[PDB]
Amino acid sequence: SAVQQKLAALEKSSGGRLGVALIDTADNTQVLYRGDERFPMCSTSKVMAAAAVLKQSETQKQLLNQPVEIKPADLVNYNPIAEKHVNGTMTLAELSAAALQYSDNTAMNKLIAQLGGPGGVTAFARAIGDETFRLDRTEPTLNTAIPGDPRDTTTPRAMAQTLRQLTLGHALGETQRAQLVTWLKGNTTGAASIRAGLPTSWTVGDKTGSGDYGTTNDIAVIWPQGRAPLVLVTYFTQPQQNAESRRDVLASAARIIAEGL
Repeated sequence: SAVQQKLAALEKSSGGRLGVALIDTADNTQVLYRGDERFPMCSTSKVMAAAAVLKQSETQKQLLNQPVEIKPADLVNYNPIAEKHVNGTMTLAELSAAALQYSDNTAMNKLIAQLGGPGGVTAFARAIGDETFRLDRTEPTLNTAIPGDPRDTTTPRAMAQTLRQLTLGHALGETQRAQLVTWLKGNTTGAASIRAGLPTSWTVGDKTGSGDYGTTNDIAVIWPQGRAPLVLVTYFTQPQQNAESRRDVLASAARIIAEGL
């Protein structure tokens, strides 16, 4: 299609490797570009950790209010919110919000610990039918994004389907789904990514990710005004370990997708 030709041209112009998956929930149609290739998730993996904790809270009704200590040894490389609470506590809800809306890496590690390690996050993916997602490491080493390395990867197709189930479907309970949607809509790190390629009137909930090899990712649910929602995953990675981030590629991919709907 025109769209796949324009995404391939965008990719060629960028020098990197682009993966896109769009689900249009109007007709359940999908648009895929490198949809079954693995890409490093980087911080887009935080959505799965937060959702796994939300799933636990369906049985442990008070779990999100559980206070969790933030100690100096817990701090890693990027902790904008946790740093504000060192030698204090944050609740699991606050940690989930921080991981999602500020991409706080300490917060992610606390979520992973709550789930019993990376294997607990992966298990949740398997439990909701995602056989592709794999979380192998904690922060910050899950962002190494080494070409070919299957650790901490997923495919665009799988992540789009999982994000749909978590936000628009019923993989989570009603209150949990609504909480996740509220958290995603409040993301603070996404302005230059998918959102920048979309009409300003559309409501977007997203999670960005970035890592080495100039890896620049964003996963979003999109609510156009008067029109069924869309799920859009855009993953991008580059051949040079020290490449700079290319959020513009994600914006451009979103724009190409939006031309057509």
